[PDB]
Amino acid sequence: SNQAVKQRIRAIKNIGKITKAMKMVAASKMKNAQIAVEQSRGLVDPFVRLFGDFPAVNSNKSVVVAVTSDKGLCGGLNSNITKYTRATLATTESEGKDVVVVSIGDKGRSQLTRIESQRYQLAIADTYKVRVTFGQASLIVEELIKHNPQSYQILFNKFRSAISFKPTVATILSPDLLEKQLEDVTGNSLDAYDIEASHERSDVLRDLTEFHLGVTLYNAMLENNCSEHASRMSAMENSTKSAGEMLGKLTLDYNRKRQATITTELIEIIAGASALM
Amino acid sequence: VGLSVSRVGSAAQFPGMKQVAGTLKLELAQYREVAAFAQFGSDLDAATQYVLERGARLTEMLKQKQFAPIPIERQTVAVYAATKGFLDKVRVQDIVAAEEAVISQVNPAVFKILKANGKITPALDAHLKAELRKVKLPGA
Amino acid sequence: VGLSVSRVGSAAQFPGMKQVAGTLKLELAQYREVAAFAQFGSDLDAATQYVLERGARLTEMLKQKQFAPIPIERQTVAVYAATKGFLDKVRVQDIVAAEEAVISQVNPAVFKILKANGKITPALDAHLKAELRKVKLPGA
Amino acid sequence: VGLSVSRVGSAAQFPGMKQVAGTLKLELAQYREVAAFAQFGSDLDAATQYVLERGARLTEMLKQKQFAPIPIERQTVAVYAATKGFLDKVRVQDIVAAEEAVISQVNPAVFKILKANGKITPALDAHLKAELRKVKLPGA
Amino acid sequence: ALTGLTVAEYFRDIEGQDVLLFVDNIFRFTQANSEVSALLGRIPSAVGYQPTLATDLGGLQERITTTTKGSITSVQAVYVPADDLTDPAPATTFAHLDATTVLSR
Amino acid sequence: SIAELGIYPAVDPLDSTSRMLNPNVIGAEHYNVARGVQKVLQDYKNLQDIIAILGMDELSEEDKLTVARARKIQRFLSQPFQVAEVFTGTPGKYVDLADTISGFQGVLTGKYDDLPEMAFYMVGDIKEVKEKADKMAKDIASRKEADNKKVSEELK
Amino acid sequence: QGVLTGKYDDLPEMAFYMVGDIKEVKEKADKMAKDIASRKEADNKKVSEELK
Amino acid sequence: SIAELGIYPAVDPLDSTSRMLNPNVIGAEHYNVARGVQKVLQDYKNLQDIIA
Amino acid sequence: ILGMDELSEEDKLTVARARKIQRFLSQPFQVAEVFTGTPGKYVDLADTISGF
Amino acid sequence: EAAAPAGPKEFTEVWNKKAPSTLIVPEFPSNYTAVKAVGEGQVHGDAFPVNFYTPHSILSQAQKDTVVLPGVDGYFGVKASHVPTIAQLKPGVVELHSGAESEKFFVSGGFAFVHPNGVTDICVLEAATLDQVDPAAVKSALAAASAAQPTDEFEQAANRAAIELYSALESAVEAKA
Repeated sequence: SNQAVKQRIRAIKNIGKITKAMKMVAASKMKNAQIAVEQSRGLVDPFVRLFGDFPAVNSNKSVVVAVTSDKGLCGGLNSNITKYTRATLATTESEGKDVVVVSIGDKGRSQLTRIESQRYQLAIADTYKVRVTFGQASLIVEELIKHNPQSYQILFNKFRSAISFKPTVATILSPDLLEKQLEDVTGNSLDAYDIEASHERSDVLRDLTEFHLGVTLYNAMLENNCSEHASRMSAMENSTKSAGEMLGKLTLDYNRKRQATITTELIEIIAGASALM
Repeated sequence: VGLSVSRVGSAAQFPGMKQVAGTLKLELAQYREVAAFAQFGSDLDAATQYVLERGARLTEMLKQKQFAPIPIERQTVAVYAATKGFLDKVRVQDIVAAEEAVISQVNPAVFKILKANGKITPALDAHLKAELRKVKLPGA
Repeated sequence: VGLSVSRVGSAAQFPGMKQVAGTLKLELAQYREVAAFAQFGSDLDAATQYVLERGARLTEMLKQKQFAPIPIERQTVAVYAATKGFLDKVRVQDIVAAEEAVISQVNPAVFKILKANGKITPALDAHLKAELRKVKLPGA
Repeated sequence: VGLSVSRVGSAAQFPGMKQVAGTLKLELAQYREVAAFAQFGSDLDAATQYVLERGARLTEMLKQKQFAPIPIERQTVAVYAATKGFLDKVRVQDIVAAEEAVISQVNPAVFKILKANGKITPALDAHLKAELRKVKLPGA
Repeated sequence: ALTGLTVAEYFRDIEGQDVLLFVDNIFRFTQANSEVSALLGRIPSAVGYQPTLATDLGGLQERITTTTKGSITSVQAVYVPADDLTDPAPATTFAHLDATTVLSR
Repeated sequence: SIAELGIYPAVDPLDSTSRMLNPNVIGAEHYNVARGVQKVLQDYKNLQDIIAILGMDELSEEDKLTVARARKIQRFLSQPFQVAEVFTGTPGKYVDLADTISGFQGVLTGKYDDLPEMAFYMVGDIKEVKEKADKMAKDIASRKEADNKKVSEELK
Repeated sequence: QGVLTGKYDDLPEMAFYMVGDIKEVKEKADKMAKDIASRKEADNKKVSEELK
Repeated sequence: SIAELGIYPAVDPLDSTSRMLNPNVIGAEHYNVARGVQKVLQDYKNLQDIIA
Repeated sequence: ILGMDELSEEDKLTVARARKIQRFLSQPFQVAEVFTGTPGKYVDLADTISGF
Repeated sequence: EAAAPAGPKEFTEVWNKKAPSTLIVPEFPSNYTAVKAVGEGQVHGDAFPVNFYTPHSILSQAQKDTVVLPGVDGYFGVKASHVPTIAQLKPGVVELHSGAESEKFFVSGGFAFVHPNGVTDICVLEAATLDQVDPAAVKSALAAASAAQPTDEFEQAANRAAIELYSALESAVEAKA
């Protein structure tokens, strides 16, 4: 009776030591992965400077990825973009078109195969086990060239700060499918550029949008990984506060049961002594 | 260590221990505050892992076998051999030939001078740091 | 405010105060739905930002210094100034200065009407809302 | 089940039940050892998820009504059908109605020979595996 | 503790001064009055303290006051049993304390 | 602890028992709903410390449906009384027996996963949760309704 | 000593359950990896056919 | 707690103590494998906090 | 957990204020001057309020 | 023909109908760029901003007056207002000039943009400055490259890429200035 509350106090006390140690683990990981996010932010800028940013395109096939976390102590990160997945997917699919839903991170393969299972063709995980590299993001992007859609929606959490995480969608338009048509402004906007490459522009743009897919997929899962470590740093501060309020309330519950216990057996001794004396 | 009190304190202890164990309980107090980090794989910013490896070798410096008490001048040297940075920071496969290797290989003159003076003088740690670096352990 | 009840003196309440504190404890009821997880728990929604910046105004309205009890006809005007929205422009730091400026700058003839009639009559809330828009609230 | 023990164990139950309830007391222990690991949802290497599907199908087997006891030959057939196959693709919401197929639609002369023998003979282990595929369970 | 008050009350009532009075571990005043009550065969109160716990403490602390002739100020070291502030010995003592000086390590 | 949530009457559904709750006395349709209400209220109580120390983001997607349904029926067990209308202001609601069994079938099967949790709070029937879910969304659209001016009354 | 120094990580974990000597767990891992290499055939030539 | 895991005899390997557990009595080879088992079992009891 | 670098302008003036408030809460005592050398200070209430 | 204007502000019109108002509008990578291509400027004389990029490091974001890029039809220099150009680069030396000094990064490929607002962008995958390269390891790998002859032309697509990268690296340091 009185020992069950005593070792449950021992449960919540070092859970508050686990979740306080995990918060600084997630904060040290947030600090060293913050400089890689700032460096990868540079290369995504020349491609939206060149190819623009066209989210609401009319496609016949679209590969949408949702970049989730791998370990799931992040507290509201991977569930938020699966809300933002269908809020973006159902916005752009009302034409009876093909849709392939990919997930980076196995917290999406447990979350997207129950809300969109008929359109789920790929699940990628273990991308944060060692580190995120561009060659790893190139092979992930290479499997998105197997299917040949007209757009590539990339759902990820942009690392705004250690407090705020803006969910960001980014689209990559296939060259001879939709990119050459969505730049037509009384002629073309791309005809102002002089191609100084080997073959014709239909092969330069095929090499560029594969580069543009691989660059923004390297940045997406690197932005999302730094948002994973910084939302875990806040979800574990809310766990030490919850396991310190639970421990402070259960200490008073033990102290009331401690005081009632010494009063109870002492009354049992006086009642047995007054029967004899 | 955290729950054991002595209200007389350092005023009734060995002066050769008082200057050495004064930092021993301070590195052990830091080790108790980060003792949850010891069970982790993702290593932190090496100001805490410096505590976590020095502190975990300081608790091994206080282990002792039964029915074999140690003289006081042999204890202050063995804590000087762990608080001043002479620690076994090699891979700790080799424990049995390196724990007792301090008091058995360092020459017995420094135990006579430490017992007679009661204090690690500035003319004594100059040989104590000299004797601690020439520890053999030739079985490795 | 959630645990303190009085179900016998609720029928024995000053009318007018009963008119405006039905809104006060209803707005403080939904203020306790935004209790300690405004953004401290997970996130912020910024649509119920209005009730967080109004329940904090009704909280500061009910604070009171010691040994200074207020007559009931001057309390219900201070709640009519808060529950209707005449202090939304006032920042939360200066509401105890605002309602003290409300009772001082609104003319004292309106307190004799509300005490004698015993309720906020439909003739009175016109002159109350007229007198409540011509007070100089501090800050803002 | 983790707290309810019996001193006799064997030699005081039905010999036919003792073959099929030994792999029920065992396999319900693997269901309780993973129920403290069902908050994460990783369900690695198809082991902690397969026993979570079968152990949940064994607790629903032991559920029964009030004031309607079951004969032991109808009990050792219903748990024959759960520790073995014949219920592997049944949802965990309609196993309580699934035994009414196992009790009624299975030919009731298999209960008379199981009551008179006392154990599940291998001549009867064939017919208990034959007649449990002849029944159509309504779980879909 | 009543012997210490009596020396303090001469300096208050006859000398007319502002006396300080240090009661080292006021809990041990409570604990000793709990032992006297137990040796006299009295039935203990809540957790095991004397039934007269509020009036044996209160008989001590009400003599520590400021009068028209002088004053007695008391600095009482307070021990808290099992770090429980709702224990009846510190909770009865806290009803008399006008200030609190926490010395921290 | 139920009363501190504001749920009135503060009846513990996992501590109140009756000898009448038997399928051969009240019918098998009324009995199966009550045992289903007690099933998801016990399952919500088993998650009460995981939701405390870790939040609802760590639960399964089949257990977050258990939490949201049980948070709905424990508002739907609340009811305004005809003797509490003097100090609460809200009028009392007498709910018939068939309106309770049909109303609690819908939250268990999933017929009312569209409605918010607070629409079930202090309403009589399952008709009244739909009419309160509209009133909670007419009223957030009533912020853009009109600007009320009181003009030309001083000489009336 | 073998489980402590690491001689018997070669054996599965529940092979140590309800045995005697270290030469019984080492042979229970033989039986445990025969019997999981069973349950592979499900077509016929079993006990459930009636004409045997 | 040992019995509810199906381990029999349900002896607590840490809470059990003997006067014969002494290297001057049973030898330093029996003693060190006994303290080695209690070391790895106490380490598992301190790791099961963070495994869950 | 983050560092003194990213502290705000209105959050590192209070750090620089509270660091010297808590230094000015210290005081040398006359009863301790017989073995610490520095003499003790009696601080009036009028000098304590305006000093803080 | 521009009857379908997709865009970031035009994504929000369909998103306010099918997607609920419970979520704020999702962000786009155009909302994080201060520099575009169609709005002219950024030259103001003889300088032009040069953004030299790897996936792992921002190497330059200053303003230069001459950039020499190794295009696949040969080296070419970029002055203040170059013609708008999308130039695919071969392995070679990207050479920056802010004045009398020059930094010589050897790049492995990857494109290079000149934009109609005068800004330029160099987008490579691996850019090593020549002090980080030692020539003793270069043509020992070309000795492993142009000697093995696999008729699988996926491998001599890689071997052709191996030949032109190592041979342009030898003359990158043997033709020192």
